[PDB]
Amino acid sequence: EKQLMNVEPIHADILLETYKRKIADEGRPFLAEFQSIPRVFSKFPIKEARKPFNQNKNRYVDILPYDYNRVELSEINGDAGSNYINASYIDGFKEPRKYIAAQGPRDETVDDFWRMIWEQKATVIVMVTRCEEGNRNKCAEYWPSMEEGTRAFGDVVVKINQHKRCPDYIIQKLNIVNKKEKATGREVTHIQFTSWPDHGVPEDPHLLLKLRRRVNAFSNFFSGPIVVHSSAGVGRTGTYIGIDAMLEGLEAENKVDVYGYVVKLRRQRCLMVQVEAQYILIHQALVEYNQFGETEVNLSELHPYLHNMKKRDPPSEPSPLEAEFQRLPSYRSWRTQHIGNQEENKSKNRNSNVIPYDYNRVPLKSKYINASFIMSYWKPEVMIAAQGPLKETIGDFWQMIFQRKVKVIVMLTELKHGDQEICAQYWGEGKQTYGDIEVDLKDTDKSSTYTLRVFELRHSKRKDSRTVYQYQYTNWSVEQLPAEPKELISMIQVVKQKLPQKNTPLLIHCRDGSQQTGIFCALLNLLESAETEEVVDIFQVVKALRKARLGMVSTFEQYQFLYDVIASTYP
Amino acid sequence: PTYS
Repeated sequence: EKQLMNVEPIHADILLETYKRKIADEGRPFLAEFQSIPRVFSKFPIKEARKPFNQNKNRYVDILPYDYNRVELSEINGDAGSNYINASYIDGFKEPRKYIAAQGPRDETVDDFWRMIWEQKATVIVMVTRCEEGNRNKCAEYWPSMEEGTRAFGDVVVKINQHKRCPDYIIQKLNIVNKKEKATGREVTHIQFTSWPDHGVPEDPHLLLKLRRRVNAFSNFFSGPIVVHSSAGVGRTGTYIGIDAMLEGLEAENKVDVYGYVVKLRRQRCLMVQVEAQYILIHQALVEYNQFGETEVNLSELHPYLHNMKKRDPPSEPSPLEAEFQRLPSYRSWRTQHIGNQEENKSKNRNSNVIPYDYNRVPLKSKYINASFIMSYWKPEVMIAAQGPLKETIGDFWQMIFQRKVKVIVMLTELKHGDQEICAQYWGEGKQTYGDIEVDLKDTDKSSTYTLRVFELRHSKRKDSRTVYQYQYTNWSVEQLPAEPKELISMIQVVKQKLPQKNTPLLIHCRDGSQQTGIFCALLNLLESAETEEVVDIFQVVKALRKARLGMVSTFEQYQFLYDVIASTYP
Repeated sequence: PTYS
């Protein structure tokens, strides 16, 4: 030990604010709290990691395993130092040696990596990194492409059975077996998180509360250690363990000694949590989870779940669902919105207090247009949530759908309510023209549900005609909600099937582009993970929208509606 | 090499 500090272990309640003050003024409290924890601990000898026959086995000499808790390999007689591998056993909130902090194997080390997985009887590998970063290699690829099917590393034969590529991580299902040994194949689970930058942090803390949700779910048929590794086996990896461990700690004592725990970590493995940001990440991780909890229902249980989520027993009280919706932290004046509020540009907003955040408004190649970028399930795919153009922007509207190369447009409104215009009419029967571009409606197909108009677009630079589809859902007043939902869904079938997957292809609008457009965007995203995972986190999906535009799902009616349709369209 |  040395002289660090004595930080008071945060209790649930005060966590939210403790956090708030701890971060104030570029979070210098945190900075020091973190700057006090030593890189390494000089007492714990490190004499094996430094031997010569073992120096090619490391990736960076900056990070070396302590001698006392270093993971050892079966000594292969003859081969000098054939017991060393860069990896350290890590203790959890309780379970001692719950994890194994491993440095990403080197090509010169792949074999020794799979040997450690066989010997320690691990059945869960948590890879938090990418093999390549900055045209610099961070981790050798130690597994068979789904295509080569099987590959043996030394005596360890690894056969892949599944490769499920999700938005942030890819989950593989491997089967290993030692072949110079009658023992039988074991079921290995390998998650790879790809939305986590070396030396840095992910886009949102929920992404971490996410893979933690996933790993704590996998089978560990052998009570073996959990292999967590990145490039050096200290940064992102140690950070992960931070969240995981400290989250058990919360669910148990309702307090968390992050500072303490990280020290315990820098005591088991050199410079674990390596960044003030990663340090703060663990906290936000905790704050966020404690704050909103776990809101991700699986398709298996969606129906039963919701039902009770709706029952609000003492009727004198709200429902569990309502509870949730009320937890949804609307991001009021969340970020800068100056642009949309400039003099001349104030007359370009159908709805005054529905201005895109300066942080994502759509640049009008700048120039001002009241539409903003909305995140898509598959990142980085993106949608454009705009408002019904104004007869005084009917032009700019088209210039946007061109520059941004919009393929399909979705109109959720009518053209007006008797007198009151709910939208302009950016399209005519003729060959309408606006600025450097001219539209030309080619087909107008109406159905009892929605009506589809095919446009052909061009600018004086002819022989480029870009066909643009517009779908117009009628059945949906800013009063009621989708009258016949089942068809609002089909509306989405055709829409998604007219978009070419993985280049902004889509654009969705309505009066203000938040009112109904919110429910739409929310559905597209929930429908996607609903297909690619069978898991649905309506809360977070909505929490993201609110974070992008003032307006999305603002009423419980709408909120509860997401649950209804997601549920009813999956018995 | 070096991790920093």
